[PDB]
Amino acid sequence: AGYEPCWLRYERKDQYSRLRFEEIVAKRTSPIFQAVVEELQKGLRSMMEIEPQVVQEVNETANSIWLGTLEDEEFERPLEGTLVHPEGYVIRSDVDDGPFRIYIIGKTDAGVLYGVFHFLRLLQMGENIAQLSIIEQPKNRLRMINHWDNMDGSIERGYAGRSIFFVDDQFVKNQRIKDYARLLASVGINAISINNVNVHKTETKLITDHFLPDVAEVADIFRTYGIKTFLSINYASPIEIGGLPTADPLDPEVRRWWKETAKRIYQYIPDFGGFVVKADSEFRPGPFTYGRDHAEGANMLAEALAPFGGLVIWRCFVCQQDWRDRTTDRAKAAYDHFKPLDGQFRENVILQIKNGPMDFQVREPVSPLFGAMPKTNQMMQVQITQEYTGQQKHLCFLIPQWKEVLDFDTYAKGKGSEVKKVIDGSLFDYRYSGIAGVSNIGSDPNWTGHTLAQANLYGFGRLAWNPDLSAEEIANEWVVQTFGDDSQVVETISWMLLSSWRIYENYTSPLGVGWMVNPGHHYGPNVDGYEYSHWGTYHYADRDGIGVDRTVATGTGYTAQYFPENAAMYESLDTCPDELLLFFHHVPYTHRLHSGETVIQHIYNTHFEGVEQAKQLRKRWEQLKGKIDEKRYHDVLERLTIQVEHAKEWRDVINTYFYRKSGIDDQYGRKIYR
Amino acid sequence: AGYEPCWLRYERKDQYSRLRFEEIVAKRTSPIFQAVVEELQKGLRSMMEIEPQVVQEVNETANSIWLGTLEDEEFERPLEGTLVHPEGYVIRSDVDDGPFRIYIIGKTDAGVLYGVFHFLRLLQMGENIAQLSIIEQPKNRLRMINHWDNMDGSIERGYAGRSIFFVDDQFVKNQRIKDYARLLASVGINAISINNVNVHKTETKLITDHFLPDVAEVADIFRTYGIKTFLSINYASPIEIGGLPTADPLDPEVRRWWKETAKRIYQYIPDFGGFVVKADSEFRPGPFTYGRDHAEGANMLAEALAPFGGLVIWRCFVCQQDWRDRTTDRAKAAYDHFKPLDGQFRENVILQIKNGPMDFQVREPVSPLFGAMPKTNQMMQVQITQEYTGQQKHLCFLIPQWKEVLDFDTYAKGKGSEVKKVIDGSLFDYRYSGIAGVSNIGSDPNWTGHTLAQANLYGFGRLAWNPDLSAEEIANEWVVQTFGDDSQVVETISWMLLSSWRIYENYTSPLGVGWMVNPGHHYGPNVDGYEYSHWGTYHYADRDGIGVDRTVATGTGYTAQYFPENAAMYESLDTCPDELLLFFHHVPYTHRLHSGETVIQHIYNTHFEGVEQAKQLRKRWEQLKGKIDEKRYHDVLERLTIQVEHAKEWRDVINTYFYRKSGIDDQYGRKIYR
Repeated sequence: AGYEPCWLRYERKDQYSRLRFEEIVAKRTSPIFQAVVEELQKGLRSMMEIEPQVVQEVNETANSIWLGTLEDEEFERPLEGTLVHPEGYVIRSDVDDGPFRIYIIGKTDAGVLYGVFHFLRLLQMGENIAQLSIIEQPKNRLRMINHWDNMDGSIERGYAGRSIFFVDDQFVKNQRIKDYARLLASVGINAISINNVNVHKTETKLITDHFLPDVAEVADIFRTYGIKTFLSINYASPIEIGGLPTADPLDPEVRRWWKETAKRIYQYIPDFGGFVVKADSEFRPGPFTYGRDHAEGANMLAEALAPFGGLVIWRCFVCQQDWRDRTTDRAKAAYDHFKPLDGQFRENVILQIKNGPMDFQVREPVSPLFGAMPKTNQMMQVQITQEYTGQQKHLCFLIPQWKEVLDFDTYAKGKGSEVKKVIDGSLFDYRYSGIAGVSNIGSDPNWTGHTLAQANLYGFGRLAWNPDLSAEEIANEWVVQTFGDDSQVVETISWMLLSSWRIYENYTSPLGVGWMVNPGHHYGPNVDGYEYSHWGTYHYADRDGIGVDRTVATGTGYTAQYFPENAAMYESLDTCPDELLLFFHHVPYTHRLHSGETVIQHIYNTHFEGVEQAKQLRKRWEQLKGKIDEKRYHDVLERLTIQVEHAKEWRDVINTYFYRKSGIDDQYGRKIYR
Repeated sequence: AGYEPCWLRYERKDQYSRLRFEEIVAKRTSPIFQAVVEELQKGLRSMMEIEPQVVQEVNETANSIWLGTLEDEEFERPLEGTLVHPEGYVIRSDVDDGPFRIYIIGKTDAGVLYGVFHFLRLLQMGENIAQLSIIEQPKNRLRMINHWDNMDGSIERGYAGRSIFFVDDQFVKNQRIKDYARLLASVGINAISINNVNVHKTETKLITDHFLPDVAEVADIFRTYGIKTFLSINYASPIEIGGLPTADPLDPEVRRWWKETAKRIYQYIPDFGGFVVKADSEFRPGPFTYGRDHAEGANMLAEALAPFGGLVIWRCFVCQQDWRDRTTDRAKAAYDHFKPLDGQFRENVILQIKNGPMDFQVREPVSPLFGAMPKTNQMMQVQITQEYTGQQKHLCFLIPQWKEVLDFDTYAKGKGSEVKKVIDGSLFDYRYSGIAGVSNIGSDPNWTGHTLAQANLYGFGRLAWNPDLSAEEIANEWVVQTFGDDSQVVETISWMLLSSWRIYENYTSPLGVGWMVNPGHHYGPNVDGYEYSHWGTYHYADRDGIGVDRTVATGTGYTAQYFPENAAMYESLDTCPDELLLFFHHVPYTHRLHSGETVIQHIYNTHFEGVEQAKQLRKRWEQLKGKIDEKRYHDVLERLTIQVEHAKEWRDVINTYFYRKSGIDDQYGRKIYR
């Protein structure tokens, strides 16, 4: 009532698109099964207006939907016999000529849950289910959502309202949490960290008896939907709440303290997922404070969780550097610090690495760490909340970008060593690995601030489940389930989603150099915003050219962190892709791109044209008036207008800055304010 | 105990610098007199180790210090007979050949208070008082201190600790307030606003019975020291706390509400000073919200205070403008909005105008409003807290700058129309006028963050009392009273104070263009920090030149706001002073200054040399080790080292930015990072 159902609308079908089912055969009664059955009942009731009775044994003459695991089957057919993944499932229509029967067979209860959501997805999409033969197994073992929620209700980099978990340094008194779990589970998400990785005072206590009871009831809900719960922890907890004099991972007492803490947590949460950790910080002691490396820091926590089966999600966070020193390169830090530690991390430690080596910029090359540590589990994080991609004011469907990252061939083991094979664990046989996304939700009625940003959460789940899914089909699924099957609506909103990222990049930072945003809140144009800061985020634009020389020949030597094939491509000025040119080379404004445009003219072109493309997004949306409910139609239109106006600011600020510096006018004579 | 006595040290004199007094003749017993006597007793006891008995009638044979007003005198001599100002006083040694008698004669009790502090000042300075003949009358009627303290304890732009007035949305349970009052009164300050001009939720209630009792006891203390209390108010109070539907100054009920509020305040504070007001704001209704002008807005409040004798301190606050439009000029706003309203303001309304038309930058030309409104009371505000002048990390004695402003001849009535004559009311016969300073104090033990910043508070008071005092004598007075009379200490610290402003300006914004600071907190270099914002603070630096064209001939026409003499000086490229060139003209980097330096080389010169000058400040201070107590010696050294390091950052960031844009190298080949 207070919020949208997002893509789980289960809109009532017309009289010609219904199914005839009299019973739902639930072979089990576990908490997950109860949630699964409830979801099926809700979907069939809302969509088909039918209320099949729930039974535990098939009625030979009734049209039924059978739910169970291989173990509950009478005749285990070949197809389901090939299932090896615990979360895998099979859906097949009985080939008999009698009653209509749909079999949703999962390897485990979780598999049945995902199978039912898949079945419900087919119904929402209006697919013919008369002769189904489906087998699905997730590619990534860990498909996680990371929350940056604080207990005071705020969300770090949250642009969709306040936390739905906390308020006034306490837990909110849980219906929305259940619906959130339903949404996550519908797209296969099986893990979640509920609190900000930057753990503050109150949040540090989430691992104590004071809050564990509340954390436990939240975990109880997520469990019913196959979701394991994680907590971000304060490495200095032994000091702050443990009464100990040090936080040193090698200190005997500190080690004991964490083991007892883990034991305590599992008493409340038997299947606790583990800890998400950002180990050094600038205001509290961390591993480096005592001269310990990342392996020593991570392994201590891993040892505390090991007896319970917990995992340590270790943030590969390596702050000030001098803008004066062009030999130092922030982009090289992650690889330089962790690559040497390969093989020294415990088996239940997973290094969390961002898609790029900097910080979720509109475009960044792939983190060199992927493919470089065959002996260390790795998990890629992407950012669903649009910190540097429009903050849900500007539309930006991130799926296309994530696919470019996932399909990037690292050539770690020769051709066919794509990032997705690295993180799904197949390339190096990782015990634990996967993908994570920083949540883009909040208390706003539409969950994500921008109605269309719901596609990024949905899309993240889809890719996490199977990176091979196309951006086109993912967008199609989301649009149809969320706005219906009207041909124009589908084609239009899909086009909007698929073109959005490129459009936003067009009027923001050029050719992969990134940044150029206002400091602090990171929203809006400010070319020199961090140009002279100690954050190592520089473009080095001067009156003659721009770009970071990251070549081995004359620059920072960052290209060498990639395997030979990619190293050479980026190293050479003539082979380096235009879209990443300024991230790898410092070139004159007159340098001609593969597109034929000079670097400076390219800047003007994409910025002027990006705004016109944004105007098109709005125009195409306006043409759908009458085919979308008034509330959502206006919610989105308001945002698109905000986008258009801001795009004009991005366009002009950037064009003027570069005109003022280069002195080179726009080839086409468009308006550049002096 | 918890804080420094600042300049009221009253250090014990040696055996050869003492005075012989047996009695203090206090002719009156008012609260002010009791404070006055206590101060004299404290000073004489600490400095002279004597404890004269306090009596009400002179003892013909006793060495005495006589305190009283003309009315208490037996033989009213000529000198004191010339006193016309209520706060004026005379100090003279009896010319008899018998007992030693010092007469401190004031026009009113306040005059006696200021006379005693003057007498105590002479003692601290070691002046010969055997034959005194002194007459003093303050030039400015209003000598005010404005606090930006918030009730949650924070201080907007406060760099010396938390508020000494508030904490946890309440008043602090008052000894420091008394000592603060003593400090203010010692330098003649007679008015104070205790809360932030930006009035928030809790602060809005300072005008209600809930807090008035506390405000009253604070006011009681200040009264004993001749200080009138003011409150900053929320123009939208009728809505927020009055339960009214509008804040419109023309609304009959709103007008009544303010009258009743004033009446209520005076019941608690009979001599309440009035309101400090910033009338429109962006989150609450103000005069402009209802289409009313500044006169209508200010006069409504003036009418509420008029029956009680209260005054309305109206902030001349005129926010977004477009950086694209070079015809619009923020510097012109104040004059354009208020000049036309001259003569429409009630007599008890005083327009508060900043020394400059922008916002307390290291250097700004004088606000054109001074001298332009002969029919409207005007008060100049200066900023003691160093928002854009080092934030008390960098040393910056602001007295020299304030004197340049006060001595600026507006030629409003021909030669001899200096700003000081405008604000002291002599030029236009203003009923109420003066000067105000934004407080630079906080809870820090040394009150001002930087020990030497105590000189800015002291210095503000001295100038407020008599703008004709030289920066040299003011610095001398402060150094001697605060650190003693050692020849080297005096000469060194004085040199440091007197050179500090120019040094800081040398490595910050060039030739009066201002800004070039980090957005938000405003500390540190960021040349383009606000270059593309909507704040109207631009330098327009490009690859060929820099500066704002404010000329009538080709620019914004700002020069015309000054009278002919100054208008012409700034209008012409060859006569415009170098120090303000970039504020008035946009010129090529190769433009040659009166100094012979090109604009670009001047930038390099002052930035490289400014850092070397900062290093000198530290060097000269280090040479005083052993002649200053260890605590204060190290407190200051720590800050000077912080200054040196930051100056290096200012130097390099600015030099690199301009090298990158101009392409012109440093004439002397000093290190500029590419």
